[PDB]
Amino acid sequence: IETVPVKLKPGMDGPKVKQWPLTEEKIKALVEICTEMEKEGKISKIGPENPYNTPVFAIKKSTKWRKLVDFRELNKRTQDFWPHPAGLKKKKSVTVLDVGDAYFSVPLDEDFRKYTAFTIPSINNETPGIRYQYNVLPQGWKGSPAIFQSSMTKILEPFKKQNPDIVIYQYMDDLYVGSDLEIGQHRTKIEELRQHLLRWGLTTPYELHPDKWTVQPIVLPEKDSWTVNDIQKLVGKLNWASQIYPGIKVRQLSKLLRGTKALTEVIPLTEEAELELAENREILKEPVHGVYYDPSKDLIAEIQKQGQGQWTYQIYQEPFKNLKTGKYARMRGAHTNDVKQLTEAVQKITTESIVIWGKTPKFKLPIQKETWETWWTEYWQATWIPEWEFVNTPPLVKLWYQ
Amino acid sequence: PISPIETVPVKLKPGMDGPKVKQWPLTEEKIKALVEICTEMEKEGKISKIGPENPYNTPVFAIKKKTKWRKLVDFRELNKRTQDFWEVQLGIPHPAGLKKKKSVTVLDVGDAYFSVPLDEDFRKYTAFTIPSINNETPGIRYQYNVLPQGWKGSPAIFQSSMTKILEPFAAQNPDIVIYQYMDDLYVGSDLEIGQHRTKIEELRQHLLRWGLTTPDKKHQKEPPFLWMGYELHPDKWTVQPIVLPEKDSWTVNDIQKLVGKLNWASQIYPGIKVRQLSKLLRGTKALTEVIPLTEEAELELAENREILKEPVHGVYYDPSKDLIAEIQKQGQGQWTYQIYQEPFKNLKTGKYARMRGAHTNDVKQLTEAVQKITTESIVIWGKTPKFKLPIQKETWETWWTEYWQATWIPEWEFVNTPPLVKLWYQLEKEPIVGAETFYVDGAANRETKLGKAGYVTNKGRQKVVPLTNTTNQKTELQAIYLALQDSGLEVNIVTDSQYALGIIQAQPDKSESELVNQIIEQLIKKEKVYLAWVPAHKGIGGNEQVDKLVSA
Ligand SMILES: CCC(=O)N(C)CCOc1ccccc1Oc1cccn2cc(C#N)cc12
Ligand SMILES: [Mg+2]
Ligand SMILES: [Mg+2]
Ligand SMILES: [Mg+2]
Repeated sequence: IETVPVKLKPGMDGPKVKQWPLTEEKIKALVEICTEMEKEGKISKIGPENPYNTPVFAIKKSTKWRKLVDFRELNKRTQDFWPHPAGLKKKKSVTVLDVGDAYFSVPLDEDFRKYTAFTIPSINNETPGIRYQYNVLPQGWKGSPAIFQSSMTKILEPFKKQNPDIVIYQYMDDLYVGSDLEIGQHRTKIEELRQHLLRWGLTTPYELHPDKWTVQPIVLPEKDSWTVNDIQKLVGKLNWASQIYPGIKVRQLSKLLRGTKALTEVIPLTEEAELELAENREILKEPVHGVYYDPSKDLIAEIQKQGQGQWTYQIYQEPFKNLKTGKYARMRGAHTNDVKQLTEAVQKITTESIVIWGKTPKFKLPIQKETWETWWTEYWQATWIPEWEFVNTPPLVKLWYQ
Repeated sequence: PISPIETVPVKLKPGMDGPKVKQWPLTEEKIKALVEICTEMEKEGKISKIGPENPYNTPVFAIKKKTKWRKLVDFRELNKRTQDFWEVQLGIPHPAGLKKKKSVTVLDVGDAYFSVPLDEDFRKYTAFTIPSINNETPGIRYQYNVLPQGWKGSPAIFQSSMTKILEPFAAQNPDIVIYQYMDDLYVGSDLEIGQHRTKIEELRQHLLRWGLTTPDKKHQKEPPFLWMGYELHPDKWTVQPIVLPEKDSWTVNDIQKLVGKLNWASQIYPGIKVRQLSKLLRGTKALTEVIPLTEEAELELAENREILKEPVHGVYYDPSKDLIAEIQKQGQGQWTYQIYQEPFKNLKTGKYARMRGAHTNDVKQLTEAVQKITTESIVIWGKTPKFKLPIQKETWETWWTEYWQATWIPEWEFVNTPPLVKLWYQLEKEPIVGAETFYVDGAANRETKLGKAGYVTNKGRQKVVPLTNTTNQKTELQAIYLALQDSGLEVNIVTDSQYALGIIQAQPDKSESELVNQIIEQLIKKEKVYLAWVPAHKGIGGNEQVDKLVSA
């Protein structure tokens, strides 16, 4: 009933972000959602003396439409507020619960409401948008879980007491619940917590396994007959990998090429050359030496289209000091097109990133910006949105991570 | 007539006070005009005489563009000090997105701003003063009670008020369409023209009850409507006629205004091109700097004048028919599109000629054009169109598959209308057997800018060409050009240049660089080319020898 005073960081005004344009289908859905949200008092219409704006989108989490607010800009402008469980990444199972509906029972500081204003756009500038602001704690605002935190601790304290070895981490609108139980015991423990949440008036509708995911090691080709070209590729790849693993050598491998040979000439792999390569497959097995996570610095993710539905990614903070690497595969399954694939990959990397470090990475996306701005919501399911930019994949980065 | 609408609360920017701009002295003629206008406005409640305490002022002026007088106020200072507002609409509806209506009426709101009240606590900051004869006496203090013309908040607060005021009328007439734009209303219906005039008369009297005067049924603008550069006929729209100047010299400014008018014409004139013309502004040092016209710009402008000769129109929108877009290639880098529902009844047209990069290829550009059409369709019609494209599935599938970048390709049907869109060449994915292997290198003195390109092949051929005023990057491409030049129809090339590899693997078919355009011609003439990369200065063999050669 009583609100919590909220302020912007000193010397900052609220967000003024453009509303992207939407299909009539998505506008139609947003007007239905917002009409009921207003009926329930969760938002109210606003006048022209409110200059602020956050974009809104229609997505699907099901066949009914959901509404997503991109509070990235507001979140940057309110970060003022108030240890991330390192064991969560270890647990055998981790299940994610959408608890974002808890927020809508909480008044939002009346002085801050203007900063949450948003617009439902019209088609072809016929009308100006319909304009609302938030009366309650909105999903996606990083202030919402901070304000609700005390209530959340209260509702969870019983359940944590019964289950001292179960890890519960909150990030934005989601609870991450991790156990070492057998899967059936795990899902039962989840169902209890869901039942406990519901009967305390906190509604709730994805299980991960962080114990399995590993950081990919570099893979060198294994061939029956090697040509000059194959040895050149091998030498180039191993040259690349030696910025990372000191111990790699190419002396014996490149010796096999001394001369000026036709590209397709078959080079037998001599004994010393095979020894060097076998040793190099061994060096590529171990993990790197001094790569640690600095929580002050941003996480960056890069993604490469590998073809045939495959995508490689790296998360790092300093170039060539990779905290994690991975490769995602996609089943053609009718469509599974490039954007659907990239969009799913981004969500998986972000989830993994939230589980391991508790923050989302900043993506370098291999796609034209406008193409992304156009289609990313056709497949977006998360309730969060990471930062991203747009880049042009280098030529050899692709084949070296393949 | 001031309306009983509620006022929007207005605040000054926090930590600023009201303007105190002292009034400039005025000729006794102008002082007389103001006093009579101000008394007439006082009569109507639009402004009020204020005490001595109000410490604010904003300069006032009197003009009559050479009959009547108008009062003009300079709110520049006050504007700077008042809070921001939700931006009044900028974008305007596009005629190709209007739905055909049987009757459309154009209402102008007389003195829109003066018809709406200004919230009370903000009225003090609008104080102005009519100068006394020569400061002989004290002047007249006045303040505003309605939205002043030229103040920062008037456009948005007016539009907000108009919207609220409309709601109740629109409620009881869901069969009448009302566009709101600045101080205009455009009211459309398919009712019998008789009861349509009935409903217009109702709406006018509803606005009058709320303080908004509207034109009589004998002063309501008649079609075809001159609106925002357009002609809106009852069954077609087109742009208002374009006049391209003829000049012996062209300044940066003349060119800018020229690319403007051509851009305007491309929304319905198929074929407009502006690439070579706007190349002329790549430096655009000053708006006055004269810019010599290249030959290509001359031909571009000449061809545009030919298109403008014929007259052209667009059609309005039918939500029940499909939406269809076709794209035609229109020269190097430049593309043209039409959007329509009826095979020759265009809704609108447009262009796309962005390189967005030093080198590209046709499939990349067509995919970008499809992007811009998609964004535009969403904006204008809230849906994406069907595409009819002069490119076969084989071509496009191969490209987007091999393309390292993620790409969305809509449903389209192939339309066989040359010039079709094709991959002009494709590099080999594997080295070629029986083809000569050229080990190329280039080098340039980063100081003297002299260079060489060289090769060494497996058949024992070697060669070095000298280069002047060049760069390590330009030579690395030149070495590749050389090997193309001196090879048979099949060739393996090995380079140590990530720069040069990156450019060639991208498989461009058009470039800003003549050297890259030369390599491209070679690549087409070739039957098979395989390009391979090795790390430099690692003694690989072939690469080491041509490095020794060229680095000597
Ligand atoms: C079919 C026959 C026609 O004549 N128009 C033009 C298309 C009909 O669309 C309408 C629908 C409802 C209300 C007004 C309409 O017209 C305008 C729409 C948007 C902006 N407008 C500016 C003017 C002026 N000056 C008129 C309109
Ligand atoms: Mg429209
Ligand atoms: Mg460009
Ligand atoms: Mg070199």
